[PDB]
Amino acid sequence: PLSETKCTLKSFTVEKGIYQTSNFRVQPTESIVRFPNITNLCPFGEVFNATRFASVYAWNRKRISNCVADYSVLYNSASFSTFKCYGVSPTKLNDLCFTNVYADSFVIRGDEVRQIAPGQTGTIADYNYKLPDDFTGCVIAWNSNNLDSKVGGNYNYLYRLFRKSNLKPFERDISTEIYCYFPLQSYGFQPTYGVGYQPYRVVVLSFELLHAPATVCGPKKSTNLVKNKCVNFNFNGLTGTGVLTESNKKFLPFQQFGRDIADTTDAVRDPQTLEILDITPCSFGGVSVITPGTNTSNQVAVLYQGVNCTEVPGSNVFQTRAGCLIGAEYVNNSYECDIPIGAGICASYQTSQSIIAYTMSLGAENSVAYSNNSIAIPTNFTISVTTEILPVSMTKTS
Amino acid sequence: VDCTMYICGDSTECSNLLLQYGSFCTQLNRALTGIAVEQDKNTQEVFAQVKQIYKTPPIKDFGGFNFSQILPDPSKPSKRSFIEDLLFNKVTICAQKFNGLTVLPPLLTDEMIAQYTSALLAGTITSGWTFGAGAALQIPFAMQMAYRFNGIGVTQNVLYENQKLIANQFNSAIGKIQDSLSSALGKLQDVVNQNAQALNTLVKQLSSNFGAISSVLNDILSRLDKVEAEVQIDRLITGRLQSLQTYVTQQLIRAAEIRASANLAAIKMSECVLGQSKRVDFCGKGYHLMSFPQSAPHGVVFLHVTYVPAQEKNFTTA
Amino acid sequence: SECVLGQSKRVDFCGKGYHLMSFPQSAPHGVVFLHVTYVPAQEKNFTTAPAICHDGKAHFPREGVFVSNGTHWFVTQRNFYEPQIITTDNTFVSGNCDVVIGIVNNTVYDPLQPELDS
Amino acid sequence: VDCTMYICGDSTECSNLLLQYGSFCTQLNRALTGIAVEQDKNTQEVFAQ
Ligand SMILES: *[C@@H]1O[C@H](CO[C@@H]2O[C@@H](C)[C@@H](O)[C@@H](O)[C@@H]2O)[C@@H](O[C@@H]2O[C@H](CO)[C@@H](O)[C@H](O)[C@H]2NC(C)=O)[C@H](O)[C@H]1NC(C)=O
Ligand SMILES: *[C@@H]1O[C@H](CO)[C@@H](O[C@@H]2O[C@H](CO)[C@@H](O)[C@H](O)[C@H]2NC(C)=O)[C@H](O)[C@H]1NC(C)=O
Ligand SMILES: *[C@@H]1O[C@H](CO)[C@@H](O[C@@H]2O[C@H](CO)[C@@H](O)[C@H](O)[C@H]2NC(C)=O)[C@H](O)[C@H]1NC(C)=O
Ligand SMILES: *[C@@H]1O[C@H](CO)[C@@H](O[C@@H]2O[C@H](CO)[C@@H](O)[C@H](O)[C@H]2NC(C)=O)[C@H](O)[C@H]1NC(C)=O
Ligand SMILES: *[C@@H]1O[C@H](CO)[C@@H](O[C@@H]2O[C@H](CO)[C@@H](O)[C@H](O)[C@H]2NC(C)=O)[C@H](O)[C@H]1NC(C)=O
Ligand SMILES: *[C@@H]1O[C@H](CO)[C@@H](O)[C@H](O)[C@H]1NC(C)=O
Ligand SMILES: *[C@@H]1O[C@H](CO)[C@@H](O)[C@H](O)[C@H]1NC(C)=O
Ligand SMILES: *[C@@H]1O[C@H](CO)[C@@H](O)[C@H](O)[C@H]1NC(C)=O
Ligand SMILES: *[C@@H]1O[C@H](CO)[C@@H](O)[C@H](O)[C@H]1NC(C)=O
Ligand SMILES: *[C@@H]1O[C@H](CO)[C@@H](O)[C@H](O)[C@H]1NC(C)=O
Repeated sequence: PLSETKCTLKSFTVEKGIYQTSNFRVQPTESIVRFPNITNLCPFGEVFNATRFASVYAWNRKRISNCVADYSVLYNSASFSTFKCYGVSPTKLNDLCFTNVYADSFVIRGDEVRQIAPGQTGTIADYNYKLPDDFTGCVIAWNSNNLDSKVGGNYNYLYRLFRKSNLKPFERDISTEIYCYFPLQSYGFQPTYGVGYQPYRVVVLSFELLHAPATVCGPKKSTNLVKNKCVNFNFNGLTGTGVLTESNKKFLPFQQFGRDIADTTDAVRDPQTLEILDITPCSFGGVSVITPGTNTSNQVAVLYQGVNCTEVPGSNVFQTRAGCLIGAEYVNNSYECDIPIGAGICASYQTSQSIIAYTMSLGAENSVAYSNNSIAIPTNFTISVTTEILPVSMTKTS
Repeated sequence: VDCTMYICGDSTECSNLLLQYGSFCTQLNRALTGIAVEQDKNTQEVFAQVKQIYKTPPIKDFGGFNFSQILPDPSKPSKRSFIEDLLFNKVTICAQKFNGLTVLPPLLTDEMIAQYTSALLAGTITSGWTFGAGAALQIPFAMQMAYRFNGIGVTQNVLYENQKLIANQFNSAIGKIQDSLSSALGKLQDVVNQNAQALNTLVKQLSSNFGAISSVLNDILSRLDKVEAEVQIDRLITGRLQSLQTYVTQQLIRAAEIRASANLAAIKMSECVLGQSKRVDFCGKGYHLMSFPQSAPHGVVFLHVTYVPAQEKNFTTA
Repeated sequence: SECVLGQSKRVDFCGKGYHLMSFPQSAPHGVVFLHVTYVPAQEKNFTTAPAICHDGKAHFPREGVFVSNGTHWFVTQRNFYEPQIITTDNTFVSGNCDVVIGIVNNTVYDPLQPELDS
Repeated sequence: VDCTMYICGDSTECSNLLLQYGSFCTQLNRALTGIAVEQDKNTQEVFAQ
């Protein structure tokens, strides 16, 4: 602790005092994982391996839910070519659970693919498929010139050419009344086209992360649960460090989390036993080193502020109301305050020398011997000359 | 405030980003610690003006003046007066605690402050102003009151000739103070309100996004990979650090206001309790006789006793 | 202003004890006031009374306090024991003896008496 | 000061962006109101003796 004061004060001498150095923090004994116990593998096959896709004016939203996913299959297999994941990482995607997943599917030109991102405009974005500003999801697309063209032309892939106003995000509009023009037009796809005019199949996985119980989750397997002990945890994605305690908080059957004023999560429903657990944090506080002057002694005592002496990981240990004090001995005598610890306790270097801690004396105690017919009158005087020092100015800076 | 636990919390990833701002957490902790040491300085210089802990005698023969409501209550171990108990009742954490905020105990306990007010009051009623100048020289209470009267330019015979009336008026006025406090402490209440309100604001600013996809930092760390996460965390760091700097600046200005009020109270202790004041309205309305200090939560109550002229008559003068 | 350019009646404002005078000394970025104060010492207990009853008059001290040494009554200044005989010139009359709690009986000297006698 | 009319003015778009910073406009208006009430208090205690 003395070296830590020297290093926090950036000085090789330390003067007499109590110095806050560093913060104590108890650490997680293990990493719990608790997840939905869902066996059903998610049916993404019947989008990525559908025979024929929809036209992008008529883009199709397959709901994926109450299933277990593995997006490392979709990613690392890398038969694809573009895989832009917005608001979620392609990797941490396997470590997370989603309330629903919506798979949005269509075919477009390899040029016009560059329009399908949040905050974009153009033929496809304006009239066919618009991604919202706060979209969470992965745009996955791959070349399909093996299936979606022919010599003499394929004409299967219609897009809306005209609308009275641009689409809203995720708006679907399959209307065909004349705009004069028929409002739809189609890609003539031939094999001999260049990379940008060839067809590409697109599947956009629109994730959502609502307060509902998450129904899709990645492949990780739940651990056992331990209590009245500090742990790291993952609970359907809710991740933190805490002393999981059996909660008496009376959650209504729809509720999954409980929250603090800071929007930390205060209690959680177990995703398998459905019990409620408190997540009070693993304990912490400032560490203050009581030191005499280093020109007096290298011997030091340490105060774990607010921490209870049962918690701190030693020849003397004393529980002040300011916190646990280690390495100073409580003496029942009382003296003038030397180093203030707090809550009536002060510490000093005294006899064989060591740091004592003690209740401070406010002063010597006197009974004035008042009586209804007694007066004390001074028969002499002393002339006292005392110094009072006041600051008046400080160093002028520009 | 553990600035790192406030801004980042448990995350090492955020702690590494936060280090790139350098000293700002040290500046914040150092400023808040300086404010904290100043609160013990304020209490020390107000209450610890007495060299010795004076005790009152067992026979309270103070000439008809009845200090029982303001002297220490013998029936309690807390050694507070009846009026001090009224004052403590007339003013008197998890959400703050869990988010890196800690409230430290005062160095002097409420019992120690009540023991200083006990010493000041015992010295006053047993010895007048003498215990401020030097030794507590005993004098009978009616005679020190007679020299208070002489100080306000009223000849001491007026005190002795009307002594039982003056005692009845004093006792009655203390009774009215007891009832007034039982019915009062706006200045102390406001300081507690402001500090609680500032901390509630500092906690609630943890919910704010500041443009990040979420305010809950372990969302981002469960959900984005490093180079994309770092942009979001730098937004959270920036706004949380600006919330902390706002808090600590307002606490430095509140600290100066309370420091001024503590300096004033230390002056009032010296000039009204340890002495009699010729300064108009400094120790209550009317000509000052004497004042009694009473402890209050985070503050001091002076009971100022003053001579107020009454029932005037017209006269021709030359 | 109040300690150097003047003498202060304000308690503890210009040091502990009764202020006599103060001296300024310059310091780096600030000022040192050397405060000179009278601090009372070597006190003695005395029996005291508010008034002397003489010839049915109550006498009170003009600028002092009544004290007794065990046998005799004296008037003295509050802050330095200088005992003087109780006389018509250092006391003032107000009313009869019955109204004051704790009046005591002693003669009050009149210096005009032995002068008229001489 | 209306912190919103100062920072954003008439714009709803800016107002929605500003809400993401949370309490700061409330803190500012509260501080300026406390300063304002103190000026009446200053006049009261000087002249209403
Ligand atoms: C002044 O006298 C007091 C005692 O009071 C006096 O004696 C009483 C019997 C009664 O006549 C009162 O009216 C008087 O005022 C002295 O106090 C005591 O001192 C002794 C040591 O000599 C000590 O052991 C006792 O504890 C003291 N009494 C109490 C109640 O604490 C005091 O010392 C005298 N002071 C001076 C300066 O002479
Ligand atoms: C320090 O912590 C211990 C727990 O480790 C506290 O002990 C409990 O105290 C309560 C009363 O406050 C009792 O009802 C419990 O039975 C105690 N538990 C045990 C295991 O003994 C103790 O009170 C704490 N002390 C301080 C000063 O914080
Ligand atoms: C001082 O005042 C209190 C009241 O404020 C007096 O208290 C009374 O004391 C008697 C016994 O002496 C009790 O029977 C009463 O019930 C008490 N009244 C209250 C309201 O508590 C006390 O007697 C007074 N003492 C002196 C010396 O005047
Ligand atoms: C109180 O003081 C008086 C003096 O003012 C003392 O009286 C004198 O006593 C001495 C002997 O000790 C005599 O020689 C004087 O003639 C006395 N003078 C008068 C005027 O009587 C008195 O003794 C003192 N009492 C005590 C108890 O000390
Ligand atoms: C103080 O002195 C007065 C006289 O000046 C005393 O009063 C007299 O007391 C006696 C009884 O002892 C009566 O017969 C007289 O009539 C009283 N005279 C007057 C003028 O009232 C008084 O008793 C003395 N008191 C003490 C304690 O010595
Ligand atoms: C599509 O089907 C083939 C087998 O015909 C398989 O190898 C591939 O992994 C499937 N892709 C997806 C995304 O399911
Ligand atoms: C999930 O696991 C629990 C045991 O932890 C079991 O009781 C429950 O039946 C499982 N869920 C289903 C749908 O079977
Ligand atoms: C260190 O302590 C010694 C007394 O043991 C003293 O003489 C010396 O001046 C001190 N040095 C400093 C720098 O305080
Ligand atoms: C202090 O006093 C208590 C009794 O109040 C006693 O039990 C304890 O042993 C004492 N400790 C020391 C170090 O004297
Ligand atoms: C002092 O108190 C006693 C009772 O203890 C009383 O008899 C005496 O008359 C009182 N003296 C004065 C001067 O009031």
